[PDB]
Amino acid sequence: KFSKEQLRTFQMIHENFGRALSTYLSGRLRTFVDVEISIDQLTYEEFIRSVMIPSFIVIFTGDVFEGSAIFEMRLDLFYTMLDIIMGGPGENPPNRPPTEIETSIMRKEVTNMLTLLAQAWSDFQYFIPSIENVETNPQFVQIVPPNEIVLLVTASVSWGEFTSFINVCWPFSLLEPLLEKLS
Amino acid sequence: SHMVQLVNFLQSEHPQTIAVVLSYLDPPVAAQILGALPEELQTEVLKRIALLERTSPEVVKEIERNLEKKISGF
Repeated sequence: KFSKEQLRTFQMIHENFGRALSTYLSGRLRTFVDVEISIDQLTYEEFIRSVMIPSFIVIFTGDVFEGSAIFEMRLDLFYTMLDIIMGGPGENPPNRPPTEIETSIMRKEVTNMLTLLAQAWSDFQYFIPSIENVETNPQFVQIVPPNEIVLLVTASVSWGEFTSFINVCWPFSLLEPLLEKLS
Repeated sequence: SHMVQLVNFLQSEHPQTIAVVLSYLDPPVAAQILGALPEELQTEVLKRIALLERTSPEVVKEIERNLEKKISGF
C-alpha cells in the first residue's frame, strides 16, 4: 500500500485544490462556502459502496496517466448548483438520475473543476485532464480490481446550513509509474 | 408535432430548467406547453418564471443546442 510519508505529501496535493475548490464554487454559488479535505486509504469496494445510488460519477484520465480515476459528486449538491446557475434559489434536490441538459451543463463545470485539481498537481506531474466517461450508477463502474487499495479524497462542501461531499478516487494502479516516487 | 414533442421533453426537466425555456419562447408557445404540464409543475414552474432575476448567456444557447436536438422545427 502506501507509506507514512506518502500520506503527508498527498495532503499537500489537495491543498490548493481544497482552497481553489472553495473559492471557485463560492464564486458560482454567489455566496460564501467553506470546504475541508479528509484523506484516507480504502479498498476499491469500500468506496464503490459508499457512493449512494444514484449519483453523479465522472471517471477521468490524463495524457501522462496510464489508468483511470473517479470524480464523484453526491446528487444533493449536484442539483443545488444546476439551480443557482439557472437563476434559482437552491431548490429541494430531487433524488433522480439527470437528463441530457442537466449533465451537459455540469460536465462543463466538472471540467473546469477538475482542471483546478490539475493546477495543484503541476508541481509534481503536469497533465491535461480529459473526462473518459460519465455514469450515474456505482455498481456499473468498477475500473480496477475490487480489492485494490485506493487514495480517497473527501471534500466536505458546506455553507449556511446545508452540507455535502465531493469525492476523488485514486486507485493503487495510481501513479505507481510515478511511485518510484516524486519525493 | 412541434407541440407534442416539446411537452414530452420538458415534463422530465427541472422546474428551473422548464422555466427558462418558456421565457425565451414567446408566451403563446410557452403557455401552450404550460397547459400540458401537470398540476404541480404548472404552478411550480410559473412562480419560478417570476424569479428570473438574471439569466446566463452561455447556459441559454447551451439549451438551444440541447434544443436543435430532437425536435424537427426551430
